Amino acid sequence: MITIKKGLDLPIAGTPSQVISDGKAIKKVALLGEEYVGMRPTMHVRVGDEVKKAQILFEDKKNPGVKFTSPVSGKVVEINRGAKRVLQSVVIEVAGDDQVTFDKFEANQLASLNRDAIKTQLVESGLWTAFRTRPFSKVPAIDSTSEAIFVTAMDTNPLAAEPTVVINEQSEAFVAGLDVLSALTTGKVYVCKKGTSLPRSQQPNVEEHVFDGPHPAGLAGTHMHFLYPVSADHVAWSINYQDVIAVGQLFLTGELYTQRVVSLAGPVVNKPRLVRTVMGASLEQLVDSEIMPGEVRIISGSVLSGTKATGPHAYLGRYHLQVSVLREGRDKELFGWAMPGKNKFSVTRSFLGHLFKGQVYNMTTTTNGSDRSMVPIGNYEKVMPLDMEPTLLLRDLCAGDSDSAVRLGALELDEEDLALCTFVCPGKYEYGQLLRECLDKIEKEG
Amino acid sequence: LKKSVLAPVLDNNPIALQVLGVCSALAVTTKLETAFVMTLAVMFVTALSNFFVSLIRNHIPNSVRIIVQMAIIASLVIVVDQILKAYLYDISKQLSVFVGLIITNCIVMGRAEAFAMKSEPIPSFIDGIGNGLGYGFVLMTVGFFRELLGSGKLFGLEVLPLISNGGWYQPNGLMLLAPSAFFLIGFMIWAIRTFKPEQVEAKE
Amino acid sequence: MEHYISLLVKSIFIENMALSFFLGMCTFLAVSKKVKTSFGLGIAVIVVLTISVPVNNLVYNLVLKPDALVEGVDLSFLNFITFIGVIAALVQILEMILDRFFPPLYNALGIFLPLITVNCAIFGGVSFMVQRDYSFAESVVYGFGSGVGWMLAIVALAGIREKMKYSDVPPGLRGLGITFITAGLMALGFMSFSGVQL
Amino acid sequence: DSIKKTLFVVIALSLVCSIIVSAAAVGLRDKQKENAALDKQSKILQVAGIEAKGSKQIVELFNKSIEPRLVDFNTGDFVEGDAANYDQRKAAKEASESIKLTAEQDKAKIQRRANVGVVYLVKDGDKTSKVILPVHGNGLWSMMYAFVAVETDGNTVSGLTYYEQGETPGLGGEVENPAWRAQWVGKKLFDENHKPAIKIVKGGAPQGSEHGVDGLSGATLTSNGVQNTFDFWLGDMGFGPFLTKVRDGGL
Amino acid sequence: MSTIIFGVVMFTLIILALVLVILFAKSKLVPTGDITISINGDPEKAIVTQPGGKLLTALAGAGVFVSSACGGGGSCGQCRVKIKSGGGDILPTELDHISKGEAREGERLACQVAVKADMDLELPEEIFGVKKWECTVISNDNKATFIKELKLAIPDGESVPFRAGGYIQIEAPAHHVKYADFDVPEKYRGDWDKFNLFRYESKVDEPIIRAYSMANYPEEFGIIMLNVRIATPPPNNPNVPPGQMSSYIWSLKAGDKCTISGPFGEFFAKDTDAEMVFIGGGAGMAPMRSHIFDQLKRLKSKRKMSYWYGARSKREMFYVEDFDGLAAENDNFVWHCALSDPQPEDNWTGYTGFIHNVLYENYLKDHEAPEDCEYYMCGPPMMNAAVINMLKNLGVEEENILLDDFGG
Amino acid sequence: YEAAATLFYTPGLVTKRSSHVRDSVDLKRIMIMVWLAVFPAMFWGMYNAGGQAIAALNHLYSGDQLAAIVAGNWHYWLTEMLGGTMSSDAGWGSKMLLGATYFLPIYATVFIVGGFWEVLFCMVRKHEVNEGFFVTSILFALIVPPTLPLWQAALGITFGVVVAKEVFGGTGRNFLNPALAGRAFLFFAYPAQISGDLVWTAADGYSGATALSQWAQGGAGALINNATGQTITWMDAFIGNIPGSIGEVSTLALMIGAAFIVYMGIASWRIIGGVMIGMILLSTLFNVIGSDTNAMFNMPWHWHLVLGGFAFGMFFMATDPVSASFTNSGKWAYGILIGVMCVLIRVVNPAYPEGMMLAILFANLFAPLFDHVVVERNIKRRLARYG
Ligand SMILES: Cc1cc2nc3c(=O)[nH]c(=O)nc-3n(C[C@H](O)[C@H](O)[C@H](O)COP(=O)(O)OP(=O)(O)OC[C@H]3O[C@@H](n4cnc5c(N)ncnc54)[C@H](O)[C@@H]3O)c2cc1C
Ligand SMILES: CCCCCCCCCCCCO[C@@H]1O[C@H](CO)[C@@H](O[C@H]2O[C@H](CO)[C@@H](O)[C@H](O)[C@H]2O)[C@H](O)[C@H]1O
Ligand SMILES: Cc1cc2nc3c(=O)[nH]c(=O)nc-3n(C[C@H](O)[C@H](O)[C@H](O)CO)c2cc1C
Ligand code: FES
Ligand code: FES
Ligand SMILES: [Ca+2]
Repeated sequence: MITIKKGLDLPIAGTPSQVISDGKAIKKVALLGEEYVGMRPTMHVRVGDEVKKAQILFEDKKNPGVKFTSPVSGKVVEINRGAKRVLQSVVIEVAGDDQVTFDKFEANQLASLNRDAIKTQLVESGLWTAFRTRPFSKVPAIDSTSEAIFVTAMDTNPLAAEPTVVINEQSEAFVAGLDVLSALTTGKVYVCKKGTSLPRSQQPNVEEHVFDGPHPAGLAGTHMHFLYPVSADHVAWSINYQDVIAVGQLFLTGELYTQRVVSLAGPVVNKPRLVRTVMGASLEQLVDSEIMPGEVRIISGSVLSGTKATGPHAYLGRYHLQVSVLREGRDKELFGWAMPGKNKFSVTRSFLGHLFKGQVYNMTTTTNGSDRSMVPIGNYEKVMPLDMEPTLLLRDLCAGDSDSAVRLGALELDEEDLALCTFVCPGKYEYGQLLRECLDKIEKEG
Repeated sequence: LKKSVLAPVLDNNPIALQVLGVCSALAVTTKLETAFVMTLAVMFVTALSNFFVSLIRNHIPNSVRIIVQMAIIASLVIVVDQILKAYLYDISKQLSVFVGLIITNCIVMGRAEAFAMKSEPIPSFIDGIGNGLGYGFVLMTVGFFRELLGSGKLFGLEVLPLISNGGWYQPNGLMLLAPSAFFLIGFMIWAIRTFKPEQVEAKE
Repeated sequence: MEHYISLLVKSIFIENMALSFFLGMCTFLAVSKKVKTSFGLGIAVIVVLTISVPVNNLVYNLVLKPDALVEGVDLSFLNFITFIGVIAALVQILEMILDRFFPPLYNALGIFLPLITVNCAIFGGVSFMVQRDYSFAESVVYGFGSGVGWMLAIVALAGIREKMKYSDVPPGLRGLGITFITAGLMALGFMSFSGVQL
Repeated sequence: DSIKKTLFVVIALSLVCSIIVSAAAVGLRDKQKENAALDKQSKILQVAGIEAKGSKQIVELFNKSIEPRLVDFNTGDFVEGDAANYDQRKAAKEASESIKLTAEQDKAKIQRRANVGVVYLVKDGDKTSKVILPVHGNGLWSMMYAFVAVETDGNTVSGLTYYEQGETPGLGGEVENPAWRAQWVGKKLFDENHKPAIKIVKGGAPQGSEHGVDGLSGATLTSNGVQNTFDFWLGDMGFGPFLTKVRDGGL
Repeated sequence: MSTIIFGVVMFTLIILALVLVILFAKSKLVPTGDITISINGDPEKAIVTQPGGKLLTALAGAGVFVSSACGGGGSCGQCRVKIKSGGGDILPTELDHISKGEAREGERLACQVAVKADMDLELPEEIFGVKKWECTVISNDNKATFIKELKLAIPDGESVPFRAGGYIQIEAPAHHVKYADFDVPEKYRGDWDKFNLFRYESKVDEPIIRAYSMANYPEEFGIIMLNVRIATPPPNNPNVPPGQMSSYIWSLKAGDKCTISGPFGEFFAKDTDAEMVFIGGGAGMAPMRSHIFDQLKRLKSKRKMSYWYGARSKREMFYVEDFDGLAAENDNFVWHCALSDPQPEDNWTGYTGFIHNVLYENYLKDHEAPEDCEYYMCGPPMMNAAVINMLKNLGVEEENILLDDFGG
Repeated sequence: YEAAATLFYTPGLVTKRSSHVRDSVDLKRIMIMVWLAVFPAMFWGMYNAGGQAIAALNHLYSGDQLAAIVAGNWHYWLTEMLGGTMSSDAGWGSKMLLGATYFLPIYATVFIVGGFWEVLFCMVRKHEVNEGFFVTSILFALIVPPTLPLWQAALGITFGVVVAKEVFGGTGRNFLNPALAGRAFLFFAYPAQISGDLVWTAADGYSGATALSQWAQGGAGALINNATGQTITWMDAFIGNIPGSIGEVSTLALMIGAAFIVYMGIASWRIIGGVMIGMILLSTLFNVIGSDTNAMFNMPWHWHLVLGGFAFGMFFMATDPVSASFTNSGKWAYGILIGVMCVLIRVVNPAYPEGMMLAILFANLFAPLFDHVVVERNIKRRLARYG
């Protein structure tokens, strides 16, 4: 039992009810081209050309061999390109049920498979893009092998789902995916979970570790820091639990598994709950007639690290297992900075809201204040459980310093790991973007 | 001709650009008389040393080059010191250590290494004169400001009447202390690099 | 032990070689971008000063002191040349000893030795010693303390200049002007030990 | 054989440079000595009241009117020696001809007192009308040196001057202020009972007092130094017995 | 007078003691043994020289010369030496030119490496045959308003083996030059006299060295072909010394000879099935002609290719007949031109305007994938910057854009 | 008017990226909370200045001499005109008036000049005017004697703002304390209006020592108030009925004001505890070794706390987030060095009656070294794959 003591559990209105109910019919899916880190696509489809399930839509130039396949069958209707012809999404009208099928095995021989056979089947089916590597949070090369694979069987994000509710539905697929992963990994598999009981794989290669505390703890970065510290020499892969269910279903049935169970919740959702959906579903079609009237923001993922789902990016991400909707706040307040906050959340104790425990806050999307320089009153240390000096590393990221940030531990971090430091900043900085800048420079100077 | 003389005043200044020469500038600029005497001594020593190292530039042994150059520089500085203690005794008492520190002053040795070893005699005297001119520009500006605002006198002549002798001025105490010279040279560098942006350093 | 501790603490803090006496400000203000390089240069300065000051004390008291050689002679005009020659020769011999006998210590601190072959800090230390008429042990302690104070000052300046990666300095003040102003503020801080008569 | 060239060049250069250096340094030695002495001579002339300007006039008036002599601090009796070349500071430093003071005797924080001191008897004609006593004591930032001119009676003061003070230019360096120095003319060092009676009054001295002078304003820590200087030097370990002999007669 | 003798004696003796102790410490504490440098680790030939000196100096003494423009000081940074064991410390003066990659490959810059001990380095195999040559000038006719074509013929009829796009170092002794020496045909002598450039003059009194790029593919033998631009003083500051080497090459006529040294370069095309786009203008027509002619005639390549040129007027463009022949013999090749300020006499029926605008608007705007092609670029700085920015905005990677900078 | 309208109104903006919900705190609230915390100290300082001045005036002059003194100074006759009284039986209101006539002109001058320099720099560099100058101006106005000239306050705020802060980049981009740097400018430059016996009781013709200057001359027996004639008890220095700088005297009000900004998380309890630890250790060591000639060698640790500007500097000026150390392990060493240097300059330095700002400037010089030591100890863990 590793107990994380420094963190922050955001009190935000609209916690979902952990009951799975079917979702509204979806007629469009997409693959958001700007979420894959360091990708430059080679398109294998043209607007108006029919596709199948698990048919290649584009390919990578910087990562030769990694194929990004369609979630469902239908017709490509839109290929949105933004500024500098950067790919934004590939929208597919849902029609038909055709699909590309692969080889199917039994539950027994999943662990005795060949590593290269597993590699090629995952690459062809498109599930290879479920993996990401620390450092640099990139899809692994099809040639490389890792000595530690981290399965994330917990979810502590604000308004997140309950992994046990889902895994109790397909324990068979979860165990099959864990066997396949233990056959794929050179060293070990780390299933990171909470105290509750989960299905267990009978392999001596799979080890279950229990984590506990507020939420910096649900992130795979804390797990890697505490179980297998990563660097330029030691690289570790990370997959979530629904993708492991998908891997198990693939290797058991021979056909790609595209169904998901996401949590639709927020302050302005009429009835929060877990809703079934398909990979890459259209959020505007998923969440219509389900939000309160007014002006809201639809987010793909949590409020800490998500993507604003507007227009061409208004589809579910590949690595996001929830939707968050909350009202946009733009009111100018008379002395709002000087009002005693009965209804204002802060990690500081300068408002009256901290005196009332068990309170929930209907939070808008306003940035309380304006952009200013950093004055370290000590908010970053209160939300960083890792073994780093937060203020110095964040100043090294701000100052555009790559070597010093790498010495202070940038190679262990993702944009999700600095979301709380961005959250609690008085100067309204955003450290995920600066971390991605430094990591891009480090990838280049190699 | 003249441009080789006047380049170190602004375009390539010792104290402002080629950092060599800060130690005596921080110290002997309290009084304009000591600043002037230091300027003259540095000009004379640098010029004569460059001339002699140029005369013997070919026959200096590479193994003990530093000894052979320090011999000439230290002899010139020793002669200058023995002449100062005879005819200007008050100035030397306030210049006590920095008269001998002209040997380890960096201008005198940098001009002897970078120029005098590879140039003719007549241009080397001129190089020394020009570098001393820039040195003295800095010294005289800082000394003027410090002695005016800190003691109300210029070259020992009362200008702003102090309040102690029936006047209206109360002199500053920092202009006679350590930090004021740093600030004055920093703001002088700012003013110089405002008019000449080619000297502005790069962000990296 | 009461008298030698006083000299050490005095030379380190009450009269700092760099911020109180203004000796060596060229390398002080130039080689102080990194704490690593400043530490190495400070160690080299400590070593050279400790080896240099007592040897010059010996030479002075043996030859150059008035009436030391024969009665009625005063060879005190050779002070400058003798001191600078001893300092330069010691620096060169130390460079060669480190380069041939001990390659690691040479690659560590000998890299900075060509800079302090003729530095104002060491010559000023020897000059202050001949002024104050220290004994051999007092010269050793004074040299060690002066080197330690110089190292402390330059390491502090390097730490400040590394903290200042977050600053936004005007273009004309970028680099040398802001380093001058920083050293001025450091002297303003170091003026705490002004009245202590130790 | 490259050694011959470097040896020959180094020897020729050394001979030339050293001939020049030794010819310059030895030639100007007496000029340097005269320039060193004339400063103290001019200071003593200023303290004594004689007006002089220029090196020639200073030297002439000093050799005319001032006659230095030696005095034994213990008994206050003149000692035989070359007073013009006596170095009292080096004498006090050297252990053979100086005594150490205990903390209860060391009022002025000097810690060392020489045995024989020098005094400059001002004289017009054969008669001596004044005596100039050098006194010194520690201030706050440095040691302060003085020249007090005591009249023939042995009590009255005719002028004071600090030539070496080294304190803050406007708080405690006001010991070199002409007004504060003119405050001293007319005070009486000893009371009717032959004890030190010079007092530095904090707050200004009563108008017309004979024993008290004003203190420095903003500087009580270098007015303490002056008072301790005078208390020690007018005592038993200073010019006490000498001033007693002067008062009795036979200056 | 007594002190003068002691002063002289003591000064001399102290200086002797110091010098002699320095000499004794130097003689004993420096090995000064001879080192053998393995030019290439496996070949048995090696350089035996005293430890003192520099790597580039020892190499130049042994005859191997790298294409550096420094001569000491690391000005430009062309030298590349790969040592396995030798100079241990990597110097900050070369750390600017070396990244984290070659720091793991083990390379260094030649001027920075100092010979102190036995080292073994792996020079590139191609450096062995860099024999310098001296050849007679055949023709020096003016092919453009400010550009003249120079030709030299190699003895033994052996055109030095060099890939298309390489460059030679040509060097000359001192000379006195005036613009009344060389021939200027009337077509360009028009503007020449219109701005009376003959008022200029120059006198070089020291040897000089410059580099120039070849405009001939390997299969053409015996001849060395190149286009050289005159470095006419900028109208902003005219009184400055004119282009010394340019004016010298211009003053050169038939019959005289100069030194051509080294078949080395860096601007060589990559070989895939990726469409090629050649963007050149000004004096940079020479490497573009070299590349295109090589790819077409030598390799008989069929990959889709294009060539976009830039000139102020029709009188400035050249090799027109050659490129028409190439485009006629190979249908995949297609080339165009563009004039900034065309003239009335030429009766122009071609694209006019800046070449980046012309190329972007006409060709890549409708292209299904503007980032698939790979672009080769060489010319004036404004053309370079403009086309670089246009391609970046279109989305072409920096990998595809191979840029050659004349004097940068 | 629109430039000030940035202060009265919230900006009314939204978030653009990853953290779609932001914390409610900003820099404005932090700076205004630190500005409001020194109001009890400001008010008690004005009250104490007025009361000390009235007591000293009534001790020296009487009857017809008082009238000629109150008609000579505009502070006195302006109090008499506004409604107070300069007699010996004036209430608490006649003392706060006389204290305000001293404090408010200095605060106005400091605010105006510093704001001019700050607006000039932010205009030239095209930024927005920032808070955190409110704190600098109020602290500078509160750490100076009541009898300071206004041109000296202007020069000092100019030096503290331009050189120490604005030259480096602005708020949060400097390494030193602006208010203490300005106050140090006025102490070494013009040192007769900020030292001595005649600058701390704003009475015309009153020379009287403070308490860390009466202790150095004769010990705890020498602590007697000459204006009133009675001893300076411990509860006098704690409550604040002692002469000195304007807003430093009341340790009780300073504690009341600092407990708030320490509770809220704005001030550093680590730095405060470090200062207390260093002071207690060094003062107890001095009391243990002891001396005969030096009377400061026997001042207990609880007398060091209430005398001079120790509490003001420990609470409000040694807790500057930008000048201090950025590491939790470095903050302890920062505070310990501050307290140690303060006690050292108090005891073994004869020329300065206190060193609470020289200590803070020293620690400002040396804090980045502590941060460096800790981060270099942290890097060695990461290389061993245990961090
Ligand atoms: C790798 C490479 C390949 C090249 N290939 C070619 C090629 O194929 N064809 C070609 O024509 N050129 C080519 N060049 C360019 C050519 O080699 C030179 O850049 C230059 O044109 C000739 O050298 P130069 O001796 O005249 O230089 P310089 O004499 O140093 O420069 C001449 C010009 O510089 C100006 N100038 C110099 N100093 C100043 C000053 N202080 N103030 C004002 N103006 C000044 C002169 O007025 C004159 O216009 C190449 C350059 C490089 C680096
Ligand atoms: C609330 C903040 C934290 C509170 C922390 C409390 C820590 C207290 C530390 C106690 C240390 C010793 O406590 C302190 O000892 C010294 C010397 O021994 C005593 O000192 C006493 O004796 C000495 C020696 O004769 C005298 O010079 C001195 O004047 C007298 O007060 C102090 O009166 C006492 O306060
Ligand atoms: C607890 C706290 C204490 C502060 N103390 C000071 C101070 O003593 N002097 C000052 O000029 N600014 C002070 N500031 C304001 C701010 O920190 C100051 O501008 C920084 O030093 C950057 O300029 C303080 C701010 C906070 C939040
Ligand atoms: S003056 Fe000391 S180094 Fe140049
Ligand atoms: S050209 Fe400068 S290093 Fe080779
Ligand atoms: Ca002393």
